[PDB]
Amino acid sequence: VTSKEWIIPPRPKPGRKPATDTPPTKRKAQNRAAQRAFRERRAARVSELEDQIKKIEDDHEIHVATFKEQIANLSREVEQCRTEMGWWRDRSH
Amino acid sequence: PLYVNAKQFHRILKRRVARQKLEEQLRLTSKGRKPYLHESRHNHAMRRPRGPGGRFLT
Amino acid sequence: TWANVNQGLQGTARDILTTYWQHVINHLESDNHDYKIHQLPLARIKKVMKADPEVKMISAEAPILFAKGCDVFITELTMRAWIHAEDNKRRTLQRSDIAAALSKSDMFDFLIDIVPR
Amino acid sequence: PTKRKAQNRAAQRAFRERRAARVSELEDQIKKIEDDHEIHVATFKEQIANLSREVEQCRTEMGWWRDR
Amino acid sequence: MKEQDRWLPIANVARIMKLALPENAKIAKEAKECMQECVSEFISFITSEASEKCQQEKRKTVNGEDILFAMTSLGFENYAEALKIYLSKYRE
DNA sequence: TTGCGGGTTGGTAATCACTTCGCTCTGATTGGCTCGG
DNA sequence: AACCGAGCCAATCAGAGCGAAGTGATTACCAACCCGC
Ligand SMILES: [Cl-]
Ligand code: NA
Ligand code: NA
Repeated sequence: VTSKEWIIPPRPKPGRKPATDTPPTKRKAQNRAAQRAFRERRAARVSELEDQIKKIEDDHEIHVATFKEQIANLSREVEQCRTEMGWWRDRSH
Repeated sequence: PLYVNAKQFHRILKRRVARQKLEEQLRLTSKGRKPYLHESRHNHAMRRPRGPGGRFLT
Repeated sequence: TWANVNQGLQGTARDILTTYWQHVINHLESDNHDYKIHQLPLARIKKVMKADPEVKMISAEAPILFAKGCDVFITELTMRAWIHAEDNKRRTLQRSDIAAALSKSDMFDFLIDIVPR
Repeated sequence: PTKRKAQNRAAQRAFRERRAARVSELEDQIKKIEDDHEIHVATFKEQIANLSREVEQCRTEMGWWRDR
Repeated sequence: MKEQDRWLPIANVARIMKLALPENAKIAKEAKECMQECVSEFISFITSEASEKCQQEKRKTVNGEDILFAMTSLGFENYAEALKIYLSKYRE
């Protein structure tokens, strides 16, 4: 069973068609540029926050995994030393 | 063994809850189906001009 | 990823199913799809979905996906069930023939309430 | 007319109030997740210390049966 | 909401079965009614897994992408990767 | 007090979508007989 | 031998579709005000 690599095209974003025209004043042009930026900058700090969440979520999963491995390494060391000691104990008498 | 598919199991139990609740709201007493649905088609099925073998025609 | 195709299926019964899914995939990649022409009516698929009072608004897409998805579902099960009938020397597809096919794969474990053991 | 124009406001006001509600929510979700894990990391460090001491005692005993 | 809203039309489900099998075959009225109940659950089953996931993100609209996710989630990888091709040709 | 550039607001505009009700044309319902199975 | 059932059939009419209206969602614009320089 084989298929080609098919990618789902994103559904067309809603809203008001972005103004095709250039404004004929540099003073209202720099306004447009700075306002348009404001709408992206705000919309970005909520978009970038899912990355902050998923960074912590992943960076904390790796540190958890290290401990859960490290305590199991130190748990088997107890279970090793107990039986090893038990041998020396019995072989002493 | 009797261990079922874990991917579905969680959703299978969720459905049993929703599937039971609906059956009561539908006011349906019987578990089995009805012999028919529409009386107009049932009545049209008797009026129905037939042949010797029960096949319909006009 | 494609493990559900020949799940609980061996002999020549494994090839016929894989051959179907390939035919399905090839005609999904190839022919121009009319998203109005459907073997199962779109309107009712939406009703089956909106029968769950947890679901509120449904995109036009989902019914259209289910229409095809159900067509391919029915067709594969009927074929799976049809093998069981020919193995037991029958021309009539019985309820038991379906039941028998549903127990072959753990994919159908959601239907156990519809057809118990 | 005003029946739709002023409604467009009521539905936009809702938009800003929903977006202003999520930005605050997800900011507080970071404080909890980063605190909740600051607990978990402090819990494992408690275990390592105890497991390590438990090893040290048992290694001193096996050391005692060999230290002659 | 009616009672037979929870099922798809039996004659439609049956017609797909007739086509799946040879011309010389026959299909039990019981077997048709079984298939109808099955395919109708297949819908409601996948929908519910897409419904709860949508309520987590707090959407109201259930979109085809949500369906394709719900399919891979409930071990319908084959169906999800097949309908992925249908949705992509639809959306353009 | 000039001028320049960026941020913020509320209000409007625009596009997409989802529902509901109305009209039209369809095709799902329909059972009694046969021969099979 | 005894039984059980699916095909057969083509007209009714309950719904499948279609578009209209409605409302929500979403993105974009702008005039006005603030702030730093
Ligand atoms: Cl082919
Ligand atoms: Na086909
Ligand atoms: Na096709």
